[PDB]
Amino acid sequence: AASCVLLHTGQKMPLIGLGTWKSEPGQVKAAVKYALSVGYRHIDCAAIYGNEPEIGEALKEDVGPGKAVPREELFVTSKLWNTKHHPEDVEPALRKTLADLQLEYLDLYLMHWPYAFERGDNPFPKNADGTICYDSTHYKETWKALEALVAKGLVQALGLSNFNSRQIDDILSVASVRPAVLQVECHPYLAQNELIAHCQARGLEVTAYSPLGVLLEEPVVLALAEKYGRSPAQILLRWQVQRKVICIPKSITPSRILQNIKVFDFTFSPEEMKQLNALNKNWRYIVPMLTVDGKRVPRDAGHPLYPFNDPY
Repeated sequence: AASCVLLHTGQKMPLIGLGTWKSEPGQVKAAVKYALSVGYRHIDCAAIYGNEPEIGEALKEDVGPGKAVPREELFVTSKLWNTKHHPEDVEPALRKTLADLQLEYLDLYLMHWPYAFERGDNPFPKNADGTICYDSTHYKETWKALEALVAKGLVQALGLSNFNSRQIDDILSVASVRPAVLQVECHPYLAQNELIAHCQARGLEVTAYSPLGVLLEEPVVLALAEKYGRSPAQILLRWQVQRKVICIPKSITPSRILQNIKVFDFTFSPEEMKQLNALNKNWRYIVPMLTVDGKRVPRDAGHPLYPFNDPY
């Protein structure tokens, strides 16, 4: 169904992929198989979603040897969690993911966040006040460890997730392996225009998460929906897709799963792209918060390697 982009690896990555972000372990498999049937060849995963094994079983039923879809035809992404930033922990964390997903290698491996959580197995090390027990590993450090992975042949490409421009450059100045993708929150309210351009200048492809960012209730998006016989969500995805931005919409409902991939047989005119382009408000929803005295406060703003303090 989807068309792809070409990564600096030489790898083709479809523009649409299934997000497993909040997929229940129980509902997930059914989702994987359906999407597989419908034309999907890209699945975005994460050890923190805590559903890899379920995903691994679904895959086990359709990919490979005498199966429906051949491994070589699927693009699988995963991510290193915060508590696994120690150079010594990188490899085993990946191997754990590979076991769970039951794969011999990953296509894209991202570093989930630039900053780390206290070294260990509990994914959310907290103090009794609900505050996070951080760690000081520098991402350049974890980065070098990730490189050993591509060399060993456990992953084909490395990526960054939630990294600012400065961050990207920092890693680049030390890298042997250039990061292929940059995964961030992107939608019409958070267009990420400076960052996409930066990524462009640097040789990174951009993958948008939370593409439907009420964004769905915008007259402009409702007009296009009516104009193209499409849903408000397909419009949002078309904008990104057309913009050459890879989207990973997460869903566990067949009807939406189908719709989500069907954004290639139509195109917006320039006045329309402008229309959508006019919605920007530097509006991020995906920010770790904390409730103190009945007020939501940014949760990791004090961390040295925190990404959202810089303008982009």
